[PDB]
Amino acid sequence: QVQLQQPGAEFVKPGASVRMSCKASGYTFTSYWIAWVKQRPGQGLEWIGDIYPGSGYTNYNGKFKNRATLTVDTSSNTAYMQLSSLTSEDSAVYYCTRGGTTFVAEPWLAYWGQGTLVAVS
Amino acid sequence: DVVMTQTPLTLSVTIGQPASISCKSSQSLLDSDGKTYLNWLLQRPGQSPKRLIYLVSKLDSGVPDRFTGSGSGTDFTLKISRVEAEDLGIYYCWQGTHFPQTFGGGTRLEIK
Amino acid sequence: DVVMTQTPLTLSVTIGQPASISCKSSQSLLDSDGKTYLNWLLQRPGQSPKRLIYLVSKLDSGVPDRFTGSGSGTDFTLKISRVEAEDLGIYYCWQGTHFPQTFGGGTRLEIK
Amino acid sequence: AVGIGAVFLGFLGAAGSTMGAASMTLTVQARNLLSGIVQQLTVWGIKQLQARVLAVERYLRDQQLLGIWGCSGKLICCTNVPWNSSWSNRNLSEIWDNMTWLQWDKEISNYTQIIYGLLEESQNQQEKNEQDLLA
Amino acid sequence: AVGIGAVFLGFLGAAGSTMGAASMTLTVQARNLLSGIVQQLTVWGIKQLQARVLAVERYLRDQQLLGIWGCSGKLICCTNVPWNSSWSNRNLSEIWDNMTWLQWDKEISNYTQIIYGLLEESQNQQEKNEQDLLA
Amino acid sequence: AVGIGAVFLGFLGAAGSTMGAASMTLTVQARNLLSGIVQQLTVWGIKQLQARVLAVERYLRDQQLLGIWGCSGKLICCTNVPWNSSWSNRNLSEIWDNMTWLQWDKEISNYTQIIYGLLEESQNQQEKNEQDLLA
Amino acid sequence: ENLWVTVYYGVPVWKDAETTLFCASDAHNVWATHACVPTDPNPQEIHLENVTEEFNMWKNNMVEQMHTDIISLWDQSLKPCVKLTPLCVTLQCTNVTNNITDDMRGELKNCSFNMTTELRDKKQKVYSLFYRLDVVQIEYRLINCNTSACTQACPKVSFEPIPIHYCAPAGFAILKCKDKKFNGTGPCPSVSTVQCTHGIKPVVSTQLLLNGSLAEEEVMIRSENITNNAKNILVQFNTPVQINCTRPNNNTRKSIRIGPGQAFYATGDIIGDIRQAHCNVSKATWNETLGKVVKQLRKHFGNNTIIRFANSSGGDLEVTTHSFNCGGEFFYCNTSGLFNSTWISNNDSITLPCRIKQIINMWQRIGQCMYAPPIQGVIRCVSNITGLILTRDGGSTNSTTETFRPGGGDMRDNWRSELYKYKVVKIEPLGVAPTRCKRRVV
Amino acid sequence: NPQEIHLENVTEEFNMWKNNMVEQMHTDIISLWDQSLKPCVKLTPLCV
Ligand SMILES: *[C@@H]1O[C@H](CO)[C@@H](O[C@@H]2O[C@H](CO)[C@@H](O[C@@H]3O[C@H](CO)[C@@H](O)[C@H](O[C@H]4O[C@H](CO)[C@@H](O)[C@H](O)[C@@H]4O)[C@@H]3O)[C@H](O)[C@H]2NC(C)=O)[C@H](O)[C@H]1NC(C)=O
Ligand SMILES: *[C@@H]1O[C@H](CO)[C@@H](O[C@@H]2O[C@H](CO)[C@@H](O[C@@H]3O[C@H](CO)[C@@H](O)[C@H](O)[C@@H]3O)[C@H](O)[C@H]2NC(C)=O)[C@H](O)[C@H]1NC(C)=O
Ligand SMILES: *[C@@H]1O[C@H](CO)[C@@H](O[C@@H]2O[C@H](CO)[C@@H](O[C@@H]3O[C@H](CO)[C@@H](O)[C@H](O)[C@@H]3O)[C@H](O)[C@H]2NC(C)=O)[C@H](O)[C@H]1NC(C)=O
Ligand SMILES: *[C@@H]1O[C@H](CO)[C@@H](O[C@@H]2O[C@H](CO)[C@@H](O[C@@H]3O[C@H](CO)[C@@H](O)[C@H](O)[C@@H]3O)[C@H](O)[C@H]2NC(C)=O)[C@H](O)[C@H]1NC(C)=O
Ligand SMILES: *[C@@H]1O[C@H](CO)[C@@H](O[C@@H]2O[C@H](CO)[C@@H](O[C@@H]3O[C@H](CO)[C@@H](O)[C@H](O)[C@@H]3O)[C@H](O)[C@H]2NC(C)=O)[C@H](O)[C@H]1NC(C)=O
Ligand SMILES: *[C@@H]1O[C@H](CO)[C@@H](O[C@@H]2O[C@H](CO)[C@@H](O[C@@H]3O[C@H](CO)[C@@H](O)[C@H](O)[C@@H]3O)[C@H](O)[C@H]2NC(C)=O)[C@H](O)[C@H]1NC(C)=O
Ligand SMILES: *[C@@H]1O[C@H](CO)[C@@H](O[C@@H]2O[C@H](CO)[C@@H](O)[C@H](O)[C@H]2NC(C)=O)[C@H](O)[C@H]1NC(C)=O
Ligand SMILES: *[C@@H]1O[C@H](CO)[C@@H](O[C@@H]2O[C@H](CO)[C@@H](O)[C@H](O)[C@H]2NC(C)=O)[C@H](O)[C@H]1NC(C)=O
Ligand SMILES: *[C@@H]1O[C@H](CO)[C@@H](O[C@@H]2O[C@H](CO)[C@@H](O)[C@H](O)[C@H]2NC(C)=O)[C@H](O)[C@H]1NC(C)=O
Ligand SMILES: *[C@@H]1O[C@H](CO)[C@@H](O)[C@H](O)[C@H]1NC(C)=O
Ligand SMILES: *[C@@H]1O[C@H](CO)[C@@H](O)[C@H](O)[C@H]1NC(C)=O
Ligand SMILES: *[C@@H]1O[C@H](CO)[C@@H](O)[C@H](O)[C@H]1NC(C)=O
Ligand SMILES: *[C@@H]1O[C@H](CO)[C@@H](O)[C@H](O)[C@H]1NC(C)=O
Ligand SMILES: *[C@@H]1O[C@H](CO)[C@@H](O)[C@H](O)[C@H]1NC(C)=O
Ligand SMILES: *[C@@H]1O[C@H](CO)[C@@H](O)[C@H](O)[C@H]1NC(C)=O
Ligand SMILES: *[C@@H]1O[C@H](CO)[C@@H](O)[C@H](O)[C@H]1NC(C)=O
Ligand SMILES: *[C@@H]1O[C@H](CO)[C@@H](O)[C@H](O)[C@H]1NC(C)=O
Ligand SMILES: *[C@@H]1O[C@H](CO)[C@@H](O)[C@H](O)[C@H]1NC(C)=O
Ligand SMILES: *[C@@H]1O[C@H](CO)[C@@H](O)[C@H](O)[C@H]1NC(C)=O
Ligand SMILES: *[C@@H]1O[C@H](CO)[C@@H](O)[C@H](O)[C@H]1NC(C)=O
Ligand SMILES: *[C@@H]1O[C@H](CO)[C@@H](O)[C@H](O)[C@H]1NC(C)=O
Ligand SMILES: *[C@@H]1O[C@H](CO)[C@@H](O)[C@H](O)[C@H]1NC(C)=O
Ligand SMILES: *[C@@H]1O[C@H](CO)[C@@H](O)[C@H](O)[C@H]1NC(C)=O
Ligand SMILES: *[C@@H]1O[C@H](CO)[C@@H](O)[C@H](O)[C@H]1NC(C)=O
Ligand SMILES: *[C@@H]1O[C@H](CO)[C@@H](O)[C@H](O)[C@H]1NC(C)=O
Repeated sequence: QVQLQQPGAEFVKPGASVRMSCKASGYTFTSYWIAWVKQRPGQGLEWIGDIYPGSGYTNYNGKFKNRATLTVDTSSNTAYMQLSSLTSEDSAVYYCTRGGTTFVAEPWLAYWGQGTLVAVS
Repeated sequence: DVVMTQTPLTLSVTIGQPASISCKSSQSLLDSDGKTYLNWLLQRPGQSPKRLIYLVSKLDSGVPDRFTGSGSGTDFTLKISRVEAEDLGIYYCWQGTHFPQTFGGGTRLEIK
Repeated sequence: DVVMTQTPLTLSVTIGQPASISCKSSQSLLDSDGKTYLNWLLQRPGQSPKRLIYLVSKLDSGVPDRFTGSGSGTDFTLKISRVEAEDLGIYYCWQGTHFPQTFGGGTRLEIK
Repeated sequence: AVGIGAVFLGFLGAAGSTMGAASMTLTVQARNLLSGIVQQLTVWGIKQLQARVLAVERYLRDQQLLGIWGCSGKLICCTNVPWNSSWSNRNLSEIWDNMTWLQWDKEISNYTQIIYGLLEESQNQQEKNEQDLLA
Repeated sequence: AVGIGAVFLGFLGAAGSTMGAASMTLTVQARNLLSGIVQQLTVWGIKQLQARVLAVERYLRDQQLLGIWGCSGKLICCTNVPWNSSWSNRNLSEIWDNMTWLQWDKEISNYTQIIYGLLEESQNQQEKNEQDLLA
Repeated sequence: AVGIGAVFLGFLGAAGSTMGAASMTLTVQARNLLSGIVQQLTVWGIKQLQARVLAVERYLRDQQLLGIWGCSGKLICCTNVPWNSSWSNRNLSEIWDNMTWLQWDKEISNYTQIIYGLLEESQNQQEKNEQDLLA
Repeated sequence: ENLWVTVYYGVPVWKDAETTLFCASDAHNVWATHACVPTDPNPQEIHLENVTEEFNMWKNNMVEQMHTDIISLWDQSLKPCVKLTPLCVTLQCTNVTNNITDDMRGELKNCSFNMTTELRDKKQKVYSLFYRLDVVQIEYRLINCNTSACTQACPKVSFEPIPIHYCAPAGFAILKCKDKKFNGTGPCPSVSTVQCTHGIKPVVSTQLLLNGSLAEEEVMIRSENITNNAKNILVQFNTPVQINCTRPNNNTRKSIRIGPGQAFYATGDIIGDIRQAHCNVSKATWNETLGKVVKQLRKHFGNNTIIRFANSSGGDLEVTTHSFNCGGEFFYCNTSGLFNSTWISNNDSITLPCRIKQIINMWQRIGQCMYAPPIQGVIRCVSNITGLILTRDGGSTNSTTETFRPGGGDMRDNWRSELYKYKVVKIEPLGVAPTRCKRRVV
Repeated sequence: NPQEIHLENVTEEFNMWKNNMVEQMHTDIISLWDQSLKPCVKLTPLCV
């Protein structure tokens, strides 16, 4: 089964950093795109970013002015994300969703995980 | 960019009635290849997001008979014949042709 | 490549008769400069090869009156009015415009 | 639809894709032939000079070579030269969209000098006709 | 009338003139990128090699860069790519004949990679269209 | 007829033939400016680097020089610039098919910079006219 | 209709070519010397799918390139400090008997000599303590005296290993396999390319690899022709085995001036007890590690064969014993205790009596040498055992009850365990493709 | 012929005490000093 394991919840402090992991299992990690999604309970879904688990090419949303650094590991089949140093109002849950292939790209948002609760306090 | 707005902010429905929800795109989403990759996903209240329609003409696995996706170009719609507890939720229309891959504004289905 | 074939494999002639020999080219040999560099050489039986006609319209030194080279394009011919001991031999038509500079197939003149 | 067969497949990334899909990735390949050593004793002093000169010289040989063929300044350029069909009796669909480029070059590596032996002759000819038309 | 805004204003001489008047002085600038060390132990031996290689490498990077864009071989060349008007909401007369070039590059230096990020895509796209017409 | 005045006359082989017959031998000349040292301590270490860099630098100077003139990418190219007839009052037949090229360059070596002093001006002027038509 | 040719530039093509690489170090020393260009901390590795590539271990020029490269660094770092020409004077030596353990009786030799002082017209009497493996009876002279005299390790320029990154020049690429079952040579269906290799520690050893890069999943036996006993067998573990090494002596350093602005550092007077240097490795971990090695090794040989282990086959001290350079002081150690076992089908440490030789002969180039000054106080070591370099014994009859012994010792094999994945390839951008093309004639 | 050319309608910034030319010359001449001292007699035996 295609599953994207995520940590349960992380409690961080202002001025600190986080290591937002996203495990890949039950498929080939070197082809499918990986993207992150925000699910603020009081707001609609927002596009955070996208990391290509192959060439390492990174793309970032316009509103973010490259505030995050995205890293992946092809050996352990994992993906990582930096914030970097977010603040209080950005305390919500992020979902690491699997995209499609760089050729077809139609199956985007095929599978999701459970997310992780980021509550900086 | 191309915004995704949906007319129904609140949709009051009783069990056993047909529900209507629609979405709009500022610019036509017809891709050069000749397909519309729009996705209609019903985000459950607290559970992981789940897609319901992809390639709006086509439908996803575990087909529910009530859901019938339709629409092209600027107008997108999804008709449900009967309402169930699962139907009660938030629907998002997601474009899949332009950058960024913006989601829908969100239409809420609640009983009042 | 352009092959050089000759109809007469064996040519029986007695002393004092007119001999006829011809050659063919698969493709026309007319060079851009406006000349045909075909050579008609009569290889003696055991001696060094000797040319008889070059630039078939033109003739070589030590002109023999009997030999009269003629022909252009695809057809090449050499008419001999009288037969002498020197005439008995093998003639080769050598193309001189394309690569390789192929020789003729060889026509044998013998008395039977 | 952000995922299109394009540059972000990575440097040398198209080497695993079909020949047809690799055409759009030819720009990410020319960029990584000079840079990489921009930022800077015998050991590592002469070596840096030897490596830099070799990289510069290698790129020049191709730029010169494209110059003689008349294709310089066009990443994808072609001439009016026909080729001996005996080299590869295959259809366009049978070459571009069904096999990778890596094994392709191996088969026709024998005639690399021969096929090069026709490009420059025609380019010089093409100049000669232009001279005739010019005059 | 021997005094015309031209080459004899000097190498880098147009840097004080308006952008429009500096266009005719673009030939005196490309000539002074290679020469100057034509005429000719560790000190000054490796230094000469390091300086010469760097000068050759620097010029080549631009020649290669113009090669990918398809503008190589033309000192003043332009493609069909449009640009986001938000970068500079100014008129032609408000850019060329009323301000120097030196401070112009400072304002637009932010989008140098972005504007470059559109040139090569169009050039490859142009080649693909030529390939379609070619076929 | 395999013997045609062509490349197989040898590198520098056209130096003994007339100028007209030497035009077809201009491709064997550009090939022998870079190669020859492809295959490979102070003595012969620095010398190899000095020789390689000089060969690369010399070739680039001509490539850049042709680039400014706008003839780059074409082995035989000519602009629209006229020339002062006083330099050589000779006919075309009196130049190409009756005299060798070696002694030719000696006579007109005096005006090499002057004749170069007109090529780049026209090329930039050509670009400016294209800019006017462009706009 | 008849197809024509088209010129393609930059299309991905690989040709097997090898050239000179470049060094890069992370943010004085002997390896980096703050000379190699720093490497940015974004090693962009890219996975190439739908591709296979061939790797030729033991033929890679990277191994040869690194072997010659570091030797040049060794010679470069030794030039700028004092030579030890005037230390070959006659040594009137004596035994050490002040609080000496029976195991090291007669190892250290208290010595006195008339070595010169800074002034050219004056002499001085200086006494120093030398190990038995640094002097030879004629009463005594240094071991290296009849051979070329060597310099003294510049005291400040430590030889502590530092990871070094190798990057190829522009126009070349480095490919690394990723399959966890990779043998010494063969296709890998997980080919990837990276401009710079990961950190490679040039740390030295002869028998047990120290601070190496462990395998991915299982113990790997990477070897070329295996039926041939003449070539070494390289083994890489999967879980590190901790190794402890320490020098118990509380040594002190004495500085003696030899000439104008040239000083030599001697040993002694020692303080405290006299105890032999020893290393420690857990018994339970080693037995498990060896058991795993034989399990994988048994897949390449008979299952019923009785695998045995034994110490080296003797020879010169350089190759017969384990060597390392912990703390700047060299140790030659006898590892007979790590191979005394037999395996049939179906307490917390080991005491390894080590040895110290102060005069060092480096790579078997015999014309060179160096001196390592002593270091005050005790020295402690903590390293990881990552593999072994075994050798196959000959004379086996019917290939039954086969045994291996540690050996080899060539420095090339140590790096081969780190450079087996990486190979250098060349880019051939030019190419020709056939299609229906008509050039626009002017 | 040190052709000096005057650029008008321009201003430029100069950072004295940060110029690398000062550093370049300081290290350059020291290399010349060491280079010139190598090829002649050492004075080792004068410390008597
Ligand atoms: C395998 O890797 C491990 C991991 O690092 C490595 O252990 C390291 O050993 C060195 C050497 O002892 C340690 O650094 C030393 O620490 C002591 C005690 O603090 C210091 O006194 C030492 O200083 C001396 O050396 C300096 C130069 O390095 C001199 O400048 C100084 O004046 C002293 O003479 C030295 O800093 C290091 O802490 C450990 N690392 C860890 C993580 O424990 C081991 O040595 C490696 N194996 C081999 C065979 O090298
Ligand atoms: C590596 O090889 C595999 C072989 O299976 C490739 O899988 C195929 O990939 C294509 C596109 O990446 C998939 O989509 C196909 O696209 C073509 C052209 O648009 C279309 O005509 C087909 O109908 C199909 O949609 C295809 O489904 C997939 N599976 C196959 C071919 O069986 C993979 O793409 C290759 N990857 C690389 C990087 O080369
Ligand atoms: C430096 O800046 C001064 C600013 O005053 C410039 O002075 C102006 O220079 C121009 C030409 O050099 C003078 O002539 C003008 O030319 C334009 C275009 O041909 C024409 O339309 C005008 O009617 C005028 O004739 C001008 O009188 C003069 N004074 C001004 C502008 O007040 C000077 O040219 C600049 N020099 C350089 C090298 O940039
Ligand atoms: C070296 O100089 C001699 C000078 O005699 C040259 O001899 C001449 O060479 C030409 C061709 O090589 C011979 O053929 C002539 O060709 C022209 C042009 O096609 C044609 O119009 C003439 O009718 C003639 O056929 C020519 O007979 C010969 N003799 C002369 C000119 O007196 C020789 O060619 C030169 N070689 C080189 C390599 O420069
Ligand atoms: C020798 O082998 C031992 C294992 O027996 C190695 O210990 C391991 O060291 C790594 C770091 O080099 C540890 O990973 C680190 O974990 C921390 C969190 O504790 C994290 O912040 C770091 O980013 C890194 O991931 C690893 O946990 C540790 N394992 C154990 C069991 O201790 C040791 O590093 C090896 N030493 C050498 C020189 O090879
Ligand atoms: C490396 O160390 C090992 C032991 O750690 C050394 O082997 C030891 O050699 C001595 C000398 O022969 C053995 O002592 C004698 O053994 C004989 C055997 O019959 C006995 O009859 C004598 O009474 C005496 O005890 C000692 O047993 C042996 N150690 C073991 C465990 O067997 C080896 O010599 C060392 N090699 C080097 C090069 O340092
Ligand atoms: C290495 O292991 C040996 C063996 O256990 C240790 O030797 C012990 O030394 C202490 C003194 O420090 C004695 O009291 C013990 O009796 C010794 N053990 C045995 C079995 O005799 C040695 O200390 C260890 N060294 C290190 C650095 O770990
Ligand atoms: C090796 O030496 C170390 C230090 O002298 C011993 O102590 C261990 O030290 C590490 C830290 O490097 C700790 O994580 C361990 O918990 C320590 N172990 C104990 C028992 O205290 C270590 O025991 C020695 N191991 C061997 C096999 O000799
Ligand atoms: C390897 O171990 C063997 C143990 O059997 C050693 O053999 C002994 O070696 C000593 C001297 O080294 C001799 O005095 C004994 O007579 C030997 N006994 C036997 C039974 O062989 C051998 O020396 C060791 N060799 C090395 C290189 O460690
Ligand atoms: C066929 O091959 C020959 C050489 O074997 C070559 O001369 C000829 O030009 C080729 N045909 C074409 C059309 O190129
Ligand atoms: C190419 O050449 C090699 C050796 O030169 C030969 O083995 C192979 O058969 C040739 N292939 C073709 C298609 O001519
Ligand atoms: C406007 O800017 C965006 C990025 O901010 C870019 O994607 C777009 O191409 C620009 N518009 C034009 C016409 O280039
Ligand atoms: C350009 O970038 C700099 C710093 O990156 C910033 O201070 C400046 O405001 C930017 N200018 C524009 C026009 O975006
Ligand atoms: C004639 O020579 C003069 C210089 O002596 C030059 O200025 C002029 O341009 C030349 N004529 C032509 C037509 O080039
Ligand atoms: C060319 O210049 C030289 C010296 O500069 C002179 O002797 C010769 O007469 C000049 N020739 C012409 C044709 O001007
Ligand atoms: C010194 O030690 C050696 C070691 O074997 C011994 O032979 C010698 O007799 C000893 N001499 C003295 C004076 O203790
Ligand atoms: C050192 O000099 C003293 C004084 O003459 C002498 O007694 C002694 O034997 C000398 N030692 C050596 C090793 O030459
Ligand atoms: C130096 O002396 C040692 C002492 O035995 C000997 O082994 C070695 O061969 C000698 N070397 C030379 C070069 O004489
Ligand atoms: C690796 O190479 C060896 C030696 O040629 C061979 O026996 C083996 O089958 C290859 N593959 C593996 C997985 O070991
Ligand atoms: C070595 O390899 C050859 C072939 O590569 C093989 O025939 C032989 O059995 C192997 N072993 C020995 C000892 O030669
Ligand atoms: C070595 O011998 C000298 C001379 O007797 C003495 O002063 C010194 O203390 C001795 N050193 C040791 C470690 O015994
Ligand atoms: C090591 O393993 C072997 C395998 O059976 C066993 O015989 C031996 O007793 C073990 N030794 C220790 C110390 O555990
Ligand atoms: C040894 O046993 C294993 C299973 O335990 C088996 O896979 C292997 O083939 C056996 N070895 C031989 C040589 O048959
Ligand atoms: C191996 O260890 C046993 C344990 O007592 C010992 O009897 C035997 O002598 C040892 N053999 C070797 C070669 O070390
Ligand atoms: C060695 O002995 C000296 C004597 O005072 C002492 O100061 C020093 O701490 C000792 N070193 C160690 C490592 O115990």
